Parts: sequence; C-alpha cells; structure tokens
Amino acid sequence: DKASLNDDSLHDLAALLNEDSGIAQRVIDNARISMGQDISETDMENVCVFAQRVAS
Amino acid sequence: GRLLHTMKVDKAKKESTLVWSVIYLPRTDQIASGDSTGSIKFWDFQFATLNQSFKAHDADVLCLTTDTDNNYVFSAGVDRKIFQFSQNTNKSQKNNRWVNSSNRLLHGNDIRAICAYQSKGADFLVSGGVEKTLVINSLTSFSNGNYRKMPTVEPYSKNVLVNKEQRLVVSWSESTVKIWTMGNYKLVCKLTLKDDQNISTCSLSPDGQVLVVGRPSTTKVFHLQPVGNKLKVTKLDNDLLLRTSTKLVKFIDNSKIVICSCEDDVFIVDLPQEVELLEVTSTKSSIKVPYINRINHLEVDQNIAVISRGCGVVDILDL
Amino acid sequence: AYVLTETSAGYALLKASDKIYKSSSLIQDLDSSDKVLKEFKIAAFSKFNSAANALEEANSIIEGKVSSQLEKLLEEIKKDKKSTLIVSETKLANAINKLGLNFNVVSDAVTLDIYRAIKEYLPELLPGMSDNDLSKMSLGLAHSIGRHKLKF
Amino acid sequence: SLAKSPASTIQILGAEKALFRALKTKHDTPKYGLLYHASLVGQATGKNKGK
Amino acid sequence: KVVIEPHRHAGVYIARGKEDLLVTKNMAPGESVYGEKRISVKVEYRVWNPFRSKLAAGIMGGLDELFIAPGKKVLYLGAASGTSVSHVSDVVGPEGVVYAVEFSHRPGRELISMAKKRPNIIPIIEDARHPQKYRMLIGMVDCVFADVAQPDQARIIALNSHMFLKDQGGVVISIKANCIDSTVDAETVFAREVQKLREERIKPLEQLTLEPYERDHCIVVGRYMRSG
Amino acid sequence: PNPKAFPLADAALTQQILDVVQQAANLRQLKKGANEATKTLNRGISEFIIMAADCEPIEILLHLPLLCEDKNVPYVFVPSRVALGRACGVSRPVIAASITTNDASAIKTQIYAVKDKIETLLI
Amino acid sequence: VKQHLQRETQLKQVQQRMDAQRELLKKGSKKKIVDSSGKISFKWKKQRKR
Amino acid sequence: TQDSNYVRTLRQIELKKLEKGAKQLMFKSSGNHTIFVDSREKMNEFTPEK
RNA sequence: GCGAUGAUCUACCCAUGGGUGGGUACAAAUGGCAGUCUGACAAGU
Repeated sequence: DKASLNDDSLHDLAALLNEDSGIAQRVIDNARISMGQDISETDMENVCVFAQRVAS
Repeated sequence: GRLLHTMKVDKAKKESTLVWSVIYLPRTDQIASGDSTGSIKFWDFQFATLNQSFKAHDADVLCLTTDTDNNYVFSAGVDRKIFQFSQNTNKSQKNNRWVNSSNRLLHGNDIRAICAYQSKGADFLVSGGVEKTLVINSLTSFSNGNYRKMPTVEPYSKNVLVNKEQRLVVSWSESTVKIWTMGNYKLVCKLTLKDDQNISTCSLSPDGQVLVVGRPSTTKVFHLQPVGNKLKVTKLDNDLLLRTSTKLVKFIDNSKIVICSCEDDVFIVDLPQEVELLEVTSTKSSIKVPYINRINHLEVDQNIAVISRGCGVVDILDL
Repeated sequence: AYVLTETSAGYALLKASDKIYKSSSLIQDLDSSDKVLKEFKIAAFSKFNSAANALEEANSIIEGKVSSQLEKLLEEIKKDKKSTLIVSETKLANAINKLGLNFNVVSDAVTLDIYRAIKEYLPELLPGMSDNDLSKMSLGLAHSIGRHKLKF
Repeated sequence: SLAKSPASTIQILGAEKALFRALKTKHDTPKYGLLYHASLVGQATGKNKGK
Repeated sequence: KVVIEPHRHAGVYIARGKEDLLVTKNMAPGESVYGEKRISVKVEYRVWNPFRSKLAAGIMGGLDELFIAPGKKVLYLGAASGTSVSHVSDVVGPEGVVYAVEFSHRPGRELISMAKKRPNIIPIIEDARHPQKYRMLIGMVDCVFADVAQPDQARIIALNSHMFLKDQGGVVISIKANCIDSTVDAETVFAREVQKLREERIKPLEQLTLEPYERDHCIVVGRYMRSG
Repeated sequence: PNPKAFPLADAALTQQILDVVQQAANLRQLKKGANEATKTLNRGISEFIIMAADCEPIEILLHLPLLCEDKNVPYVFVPSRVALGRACGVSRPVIAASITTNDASAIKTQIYAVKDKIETLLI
Repeated sequence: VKQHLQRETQLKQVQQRMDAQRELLKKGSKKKIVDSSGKISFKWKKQRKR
Repeated sequence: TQDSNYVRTLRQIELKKLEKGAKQLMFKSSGNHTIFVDSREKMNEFTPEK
C-alpha cells in the first residue's frame, strides 16, 4: 500500500529500476502526501496477484 | 420544531374572526383565549379541548390577565368593558368550571391592554387604552374596590417654556415649535425641525434672543431677531452641540450655557469646558436599575448650579 | 500571559507580556504584521506526531474535549500557580478550567482579532515554528476528517 | 443510480434494444432483459418466467 | 474555428464559435465532473451553466468588484454537489485555493470525489452555523462566497468572516427571497438584508437581481473594513 | 415518529392532504405507489408527492426525495399508510402517491393552495 | 429550440387526452358531464375498487 | 396502450433533446443593477462610464 | 565501372524549411444516434 515505504524501500527500488533518476524519492514523497483513497486489504492482495500474472 | 395541537374558535358568518389574545392558566392546566367573535373561551390544555365558552360582550377582546392563584382572570375588551371571571370558591375549584362573575366599564374611549400585579404591598391591575389615561383597580375586590384614574398629561418632562422678556411663550411637540406673544395673543413662529426625527426633549431660551433645542442624539442652536409682528430665526452651529447628547440644558447668561448628558457628563460653552462631579457607589438596586444613578435634575442660579440624582443625592457646582 | 492555538502543524502557545486592553491597542494599531509577530513571537510550540490517525482522533476529541498532547503540554505550560491563558472556545475553556491544573484562563472573548492576527502572521511563523507550507498537511487531514465523519 | 431507477426498469434493463424497437414501431414490449439468468427465473417455466 | 476571449475578471472566458459561451481553463482536463461539455483550442476548457450555478448568473449579470481572483484564497459556504465549487477552483487555478463547506451528506460524497480529482479543493463537511469545527482548520480566507438557505445568512457570514476574512476582505452572498420571506416583495427583502449586513460590518458595494435566470434571488457583494 | 423523514405534517395538514387526494383519485388524476410516483417524477408530470412515514423499512421510498430535490417538485409525508390507502381508494397500504397535472380539472385552486402549504413547510 | 418546445407541448397535450381516453376505457362507474363552456368531462362515483 | 407508449417515447425524445439544446444555447441577462453611494453629491455626479 | 536474379512507369500555400486537404489500419471518450413497459385485478370454491 501507499504507506509501508521507507528509505529502505527507497534503496530497494534502487536495486530495482532506478533511484539515481530520483523516481524513488518522487514516489516516496507522493506516497507521503498520497491522495488516492486507500482501499481494502483483499483488493491489495488480489491486485498483487493480478500484477504477478501480467508480469509472468 | 413541531406544531401538534390545533383548535378552532366558533366562527362568525359576515366576517373573518381572529383570536386576539391567549394566556396560560397554570393552576388548573388550561389556556384561556379572547377572540374577536366577542368571546372568552377556556380550553383545557391536556386533551386539547373545550371546557368553558362564554359570549363576553359585543366586540373583540384584546387582552387577558390573571392573578397568581389562577382564581381570578380579568378580560379587557375594546367595547370598554373589564370582566372578572372567578374560581376561588370551593366547589368551583373542585369542579374546575368558571363563572362570568362580574363586568364593569370605566374607560372613556376604549381599552388596549391589562396587566396585573399582586403582593402583600398592594394588589392591583392596570388597564391602559386610547383615552390617554391608566386606571388602577383592586384585584381582590374588583366588584368592590374603588378605581383610580391617573390622567393623560404628566408634566414631569415639560414641553413648554415662557420668556417674560418681550412677554411671549414657546411650546414644542414633535419637531414643532410654536411661539406666541401676548399683549390679545398672537402666534409668532413655527419650527418643524426638518433635520431631526425624534421628539425634542429639552429646548430652552434665555432672557433675550438666544434659543437651543436638544435631543440625546444631536442638538441645535438658534438666534432669533424680532422683525415686528413676526420674528426671524437663524441656525447657529457648533460641532460640540452637534455631537454631544443632552439630558438637560440651562442658561447662565445669553452667551454661557450648561449641558447635562446621559453619560452624566456636564459641559459649559460661551457661545469643551467641562466641570468635575462626585461619584456614586453602587448597591444591589444600583446594579439592577441602571438609570437611578443617573443625574435627575439640573438647576442654575446666576452662577451656582445644583444637581439632584436618584439616590435623593443633592450637590452644588460652582462654574 | 499565554495564548493557545491549535494547528494542523501542531499546538502553539504564544507568550503575551501583559488581554483586553491588548486587544484594543493591537486593533487600533493594526498589528497584522510580522513586526507584531516579533512583538509576540512564541512561548512554546509542540509539534504533533506524524500519525494521520492520531491527528484525526486529535481533531475529533478536540471538538469533543481536551486531547492527549494538550495535557502533555498543559502539564508544563504553567510558571506560577495562575498564568492567564487565551482560548478560542467556550467549551474548551470550560474543559481546561475543569481539568487538573486549576489555573486562570479567559474564554473566547473579544480576542477574535488577536486569534485572527496570529492566524494571519503564523505564515511568517512558518520560518519560526513550522518550517514548511502546511497546506498539503491540512489537505490530507481535511480529506481524512470528512471521510471519518461520514461512515465511509 | 441503480436504486434511483424504478421497478419496471430493473425488470427490463437488459433488452433495451428490442424494447426501443418495439416502442418506435408499435410492436409488443420485451419482458426479461438482464434478469434472465437470475436463478429464480432459471427454475420458472414460460409465462411463469415472465410473472 | 473557435475564438476565445477574456472577461473583465481573470480566468473567465467567452467562446465565440458557432456559439458564445462561458468557460474556464481546466487544470484537470478532459474529465467532465458533472456531464458538462467541454472545448479545446492547444489547451482545454470547461463550460458553465448559469442555470445551474448561481455565481455564473452573476458573472453574466455584470459585476465590477467580484473579489474572487486566480491568486487568491476563497471560502465557499453552500458548496453542494461540487459543481460551482469545482468551477471556482478551476478559475482560481493551482495557486488559488477553495475552502468548500457542506453539511448535507450525499453532495458531501460527491464533493469527496471532486476533491479526489482536484487539489485546489479543500472540503469541510461540517455545520453551517458552528464555525469552530472548521476554525481550527481554516486560515485567512481573503474572499468569501455563500449560497445558503438558512435564513441566518447575515449571521453565518458575520461569524465566519470575523474568524476568517482578512481586513478589507471581499464578501458575496446569494439570497432567496422566496426562501426567507415568501410574502413581501423581493425588493423589500433585499433592502432589508442589505442594512442587516450593513450593521454586520459589510460595506455593501453592489447587488445583482438574478432575474432572467432564476426566480427571486439577489447576489450581494461588499467589502469588509476595520473589522474583527 | 420515524426520525428519517424530515418534513412531516400535523393532523390539520394531514386532513387537508388526504381530502385533496380523495377528490383527485375520484377524478383519477392521482397515480399510486412508489414505483409509479418515480416514473411520473422522471416524466416531469408529477404535480407533487405524498409519502407515508410508516413504511417498514422507510428507505424503500426514502429514495424519491432525491428526485424531488433535483426536479424542484414539492414532497410531504403523512404518518399513516393504511390511511393513505383507504384515502386514495384501494384495498392495500400505499406507501406513496403523486398528484399529476391537468389544467382542465375542477380542482386547480385546491391543488395550488395545498402545494402552497407544502412549499411553506418545506422551505 | 422554439419548435422543439412547441412540438413538446403539442405532444404533451396529445398524450394527456389519449390517457384520458384510456381511463375512459378501464373500469368503474363513470359519469359524463358537459361543463359550462361546453367541454366534456368524466367523474367517477365514489367507489373503492376492490 | 401501444399508441400511448409510442407518443410518450417521442415526447421524451423531444423534451430532453430540448434541454440539451438549451444547455448549449445561451440567453441574455436582464437583471436590475442598483449601485451604492455614500453621499448625495456623489449620487449627482455619478456616471457609470467613469 | 546497368539490367530478365528485373530496366522504365501507378491534393494547396509560403524557395531540397514550415503551413493546409483528402484516403486506409489501431486506439480514445460522459460525442452522437439514444428514448428506459403498462398500473388493478387474479386464483380457488
């Protein structure tokens, strides 16, 4: 969810695509100020399943 | 925010009746009503219904009043009649009926309101109407008590003055200042004071040709000159008298005047000269009634002045 | 003297070297300026905790009663037995008087101009107290408060 | 919106096409629309399915 | 093909194309909030319906000192269903902010969605007459609009303007004569409410009868000096 | 008694309503039941709306005042559904009803007087 | 727009008169009265349909 | 009944297509505009142009 | 330093720069067409 993101997650995204581009900082700031309404847990898990599906 | 009870009064055919007054009787849980059919109705509040229905007199009741015990209720009509309705006697309160006990007329023109007070000190109801007088009557013995008729005119706040110099008189009503010289009697002037909109509360002229009018909002000053059978007037000006309030006005001479203002502030001018005063302590009644500790009367000698305030308090001022 | 004020940035109390005459003098002097901010800078600010839920319940139980950070501040606000305080609500004034400090505080009197002026000047207390633009914080907080007032 | 609508609509809500064709040429209206597959109708039989 | 033109106030535009219409410049483009139409020319735009937004009728009726500006902070009492508040957000733009207020619910949720789409919105979902539950969240509005049918229009404006309207501030109110009196002439009611505000520290600068658009409403505009 | 319907009449205004609706249905210028009132409101023929504040649950007509607010049509509640039924002239409880438009009625004056009353209350 | 609205009112009238005819057909104890300006109308006897 | 359905459907067509046409169309504002003045001299010297 | 393994051949402006017009394949949308059935009897005895 848009909350459980720390600077450890920042470095994790750096291990992922890129933090040198600053996108990790961008998303962490936007999540800190995040305005999208937070939603049901079960929606987070099934949508994660969906993301795994599209990735595979 | 709900209306949950509705009753209708018996109707008149050639007209559109209207219930002029209502009132609540708390001893026995009723409400009483006086209605332009010329009727007095006693409704019991619970169950919202009718116990008593009297045709009181010809025309529309206007006011109702009660004693504390709800043993006497007095109706004040427009056809000049006061009715006393009774319940004090034992079987009467035991069955909660009422009685058209007495009626009586004393007013001259007609009645507009009635309000009753009772206490060990005194026990009276007060009727006030169109004939510019108030009548005070005995609540306990209305069929027996003797009235009192306190009359129209009360000169406590005078609205006229006279100047023996050139032997004339000046009267004022709402923005109207009529003067007459005597010799027969002939009018002189007329001052609809176009500017102000209140009743003129204090106007005065000295020995001579000066004049002042005063209202607690603004005040104004004039000089008169005799042009013969008529006079002419001119509107003198001072911002101080324009701005300051005036309870009371007096003349020292034809140039010096003194002014008492509702904040109990006194000024002197020679045509901002202020003079001190002595304070007053406050009691419980002084807290309650605000105006009693305000200056009540101002008088002046050739020089000296005297001030009287509601505590019976009297003081001397040397300008 | 002291004045309380409640912000999405936290909880700010300002010292006022004495009130009512102060209210007059300030308004006829038109003290809506940062110069007046220096004249009365601050007594003690308390930053909140960055728990949106904590701030939500803070607002809820402020519209109700006194809140946790508020007692954790009033425990230390006092310097003497009685220290005059300026509040913006009748109900919170009564609650503060009825809690366990038992010091002097005047209610939401004619000091609307003063609360208004400190509200206007706290943008200049952003460099002093809240070193950031709290408009976004107010945005998120208001969103959350509306959602929670509704069942949502 | 869905509660905003009245009953007859929620009956007819699917086959709006045939509904409008019938309306604009004076044939007789359809009856089921989308609520066909409701299990209740799924055990009903004919005119009974309509009712 | 379509012609844009600016109005006496900033942000208001008229399109002269095959038609002439009232329009604002979307920060959020291509997302028509309440089924209103739109137009592009490139950049985006969003139309007003005066028949649905009282303030729009005033714009067409002509008002000189309508203090709502792009770079401005504006409070919005009677924000219901989000339409006109979305419009005023769009006209103040990103730098401007609109402090919307509602106390019904269903328009509350609609406004919640509208805030969910726009940042310049800031919704308040509280009592009209109890301005504390938002004193603690609102600060230094410079311009206030109110369209409310609670006949204490003068109160609610006086309160929230003393608490919020910075000095020499701008105030504008919509009045429904049929709501407050419905027996005596709307001219009389308008005048009466005028001296009402006059006593309540509004200098009344102007009022528009919303005649050919809505029945029996007046928009009153004034300023707010040496007040608090 | 239900805290959900906001405008609820008294005995007097209830009497006035139920009379006007008797003569309306006696002419058959009245449409009955919540669904049909909903239809009419969307038709824009609904002169105005009576509801029954004693239907369990109340939501099943609570929805309509949404439409009423939108289309600027008067709506009132009366507190007895069996009353509204035996008034409008059927054999069942009738939670709602709406009076239609026809200028050729012999009841225009009554219908506007009543809708004046309901406007007075609602506003 | 003008002919929209006038066609609209014309169709409203047509529909109103035609539903009057339907009601004429349905059921009850009707009564035909010639109202003073010379216009027909129908009134139903006071009767609760079962 | 089928004739009623047909007519009412046409009436709905025309009605809401009217409302669309209006919503895109625009009227002209004819409303009163009374100006506030704090002095009778300014009243007399008033000119909307200035 | 040619070719049957294939030569040649299938809208308007501002002088190999920009602006206009049309024609096919793909996507977009709260564009359109385009409008949400009727309204008291029925079944058993």
